[PDB]
Amino acid sequence: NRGLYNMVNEYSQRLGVVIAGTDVFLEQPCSFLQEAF
Amino acid sequence: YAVVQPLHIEELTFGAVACLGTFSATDGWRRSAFNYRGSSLPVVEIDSFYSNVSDWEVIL
Amino acid sequence: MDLKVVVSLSSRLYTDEIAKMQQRIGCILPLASTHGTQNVQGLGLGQVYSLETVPDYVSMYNYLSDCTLAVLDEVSVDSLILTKIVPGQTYAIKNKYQPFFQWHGTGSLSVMPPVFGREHATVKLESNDVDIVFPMVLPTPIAEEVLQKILLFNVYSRVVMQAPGNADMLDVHMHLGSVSYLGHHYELALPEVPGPLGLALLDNLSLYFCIMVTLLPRASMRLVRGLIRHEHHDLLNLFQEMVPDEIARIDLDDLSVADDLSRMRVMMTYLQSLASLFNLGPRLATAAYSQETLTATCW
Amino acid sequence: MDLKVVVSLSSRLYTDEIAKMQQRIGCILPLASTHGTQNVQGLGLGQVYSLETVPDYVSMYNYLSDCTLAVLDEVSVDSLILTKIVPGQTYAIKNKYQPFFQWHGTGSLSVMPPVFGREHATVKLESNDVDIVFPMVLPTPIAEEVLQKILLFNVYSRVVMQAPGNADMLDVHMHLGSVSYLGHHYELALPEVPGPLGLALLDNLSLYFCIMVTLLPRASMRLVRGLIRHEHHDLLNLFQEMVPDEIARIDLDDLSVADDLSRMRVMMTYLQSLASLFNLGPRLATAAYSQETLTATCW
Amino acid sequence: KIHPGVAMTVVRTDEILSENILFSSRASTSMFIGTPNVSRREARVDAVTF
Repeated sequence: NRGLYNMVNEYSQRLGVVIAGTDVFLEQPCSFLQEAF
Repeated sequence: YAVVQPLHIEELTFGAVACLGTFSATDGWRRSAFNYRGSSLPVVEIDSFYSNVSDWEVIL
Repeated sequence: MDLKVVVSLSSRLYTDEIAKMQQRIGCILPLASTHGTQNVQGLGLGQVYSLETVPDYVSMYNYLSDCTLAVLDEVSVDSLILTKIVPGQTYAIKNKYQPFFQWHGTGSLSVMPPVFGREHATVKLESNDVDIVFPMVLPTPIAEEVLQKILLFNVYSRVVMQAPGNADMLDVHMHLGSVSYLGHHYELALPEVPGPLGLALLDNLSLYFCIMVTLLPRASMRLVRGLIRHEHHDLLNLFQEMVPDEIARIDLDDLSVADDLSRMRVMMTYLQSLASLFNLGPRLATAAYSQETLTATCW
Repeated sequence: MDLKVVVSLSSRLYTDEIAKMQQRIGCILPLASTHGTQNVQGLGLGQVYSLETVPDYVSMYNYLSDCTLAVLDEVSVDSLILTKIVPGQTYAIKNKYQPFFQWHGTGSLSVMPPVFGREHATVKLESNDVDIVFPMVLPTPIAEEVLQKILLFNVYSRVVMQAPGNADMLDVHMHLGSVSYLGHHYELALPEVPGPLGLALLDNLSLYFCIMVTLLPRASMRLVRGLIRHEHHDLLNLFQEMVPDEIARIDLDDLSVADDLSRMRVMMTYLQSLASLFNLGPRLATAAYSQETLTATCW
Repeated sequence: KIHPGVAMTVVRTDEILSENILFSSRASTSMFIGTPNVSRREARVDAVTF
């Protein structure tokens, strides 16, 4: 949950400090979104 | 170990070994004498030494 | 001639996190990867000492010996720079361990798992959600004494739990509490309770030690009686007398031939591995140590 | 600054056998002297492991520690090029040993004499009237077992005689002869007559065993006395609810920690001296691994 | 084959080998490139390695 909220709010509240860049991967979107198909 | 029943447990240890360092093999050592006014004192001289000390190791 | 391990933090540190680590400026940290670029998790001791899995002494010990050691060079929010440790090189190491133990020039330092509570040893990284736990680094004359007392105390604390009549907890606290070395006395705090089955950071050694000590007298006498030959070591005839009387009287026939080997084969592994633990893995040599500066030129 | 060695063969090797040597590329072998040019009679482990004398493994082990180690690099019709191994350098290494094992990353590897097979270990050079016997390298955990497998045999075979009892001989072989590995089993060659260096090695153990036996603590005995009957663990399954009678005889006296501390104090020193005996040779620390190419990066 | 009074839910993870795409805009990242360095390992009798 911290990871997701951070991706969203960092992208938002940036673009307008240190820009130390978070690395993003798509391997485990079930781990990200807490959903099982 | 002729007489061991008097002293209880502390006298068990006999001696220790350490390693002063490593020098050139295939060269061995040499003989010389100490320079004092007194007498010869034959002495072993080794060259190109590298001191690498080690803690004491018990033997028994 | 360049040895660096640059660790990239995924997220920026708090000002709190910085001052927490600046105090561990020169402390040794074990390193799982030798590559110049490494993950933050690899470097901690948290892999072996975790809230999740029971901490066992040999799990940490076996980990420390097969692990590269590194020294902290510069701590910045963006990344960590760690200086690797390699045999044949001289390094400058500072004393910052939470349990304080005074060092002296020309001593033999030791690396061992932290006997004391994790909070003193570990530093929480809340921004990155990792815990870097620092191994306890000690002079050798103390690291032996501290391990002897805490191990002996554990067996006594469980002895009274099996039976109240056996030993008094008062005398146990008296000898086993205080550690004296080189005119300096340090008090070590023992855990409050033994626990049901396994104490935190203890009893791994104890179960092995107490079985190896009972498997020994039967084995030692079996070895000699089969070992005597016509060319026997001269000292061998001598130390056959050193045994106590009752241990001499044993008959090897009582145990079956299937048992005797498995008692020996079970025992050898404990003894072979037991000896290594006493040695405390990696050993450091110190040249010059200045108490006011708190820095040692170790190699 | 430069480490190398060329082994100049007197006569050209057959087109068949040069092919056999190239398969052994990247394997560690022992060379008697470190020089730019070396003879082939000082290359293999063949002299101390002959076809016409009884093989002593301890003797081979002693020879390995003393002798320099060279990583075989290249084979030609006329030459063998090898690189001597220095104390502080990183060397690539390959896995080609015929009693096959699969290593793990960052796994400490140990060099041994060819216990498993005489034929597997040595490549025959019938062109130059020689055979080159490569040592066997193993992951350290399994190596420590094989050493114990051997030392026990030189005692048990002595203890058990085939003529008096055929059955007893069969049972001892079951534990020592075979080494179990993950989904595999290997047979270990055992010398028919045990007169080799291990008996000498054993004499050094029995000197320590007779010493340690006298300074055993009592509190470590009773903890086993109570735990076996009252609680059940995997470790104490060897002792059933039956307890060995000697310990009840030895442990009758009450407990005093001060007396116990002296005994535990003494025991630590002799376990430290004792370990030197156990390693019995060289170790290789591995820093990486490639499974597909079967190559490590030792150090 | 009688149903006990409690039902179940089962969970299992599966692995895919997948082939991806990567778009990167024009002139997005900037690179600074250096001149390389040579160093010779000592002489081996038949070959030299730099």
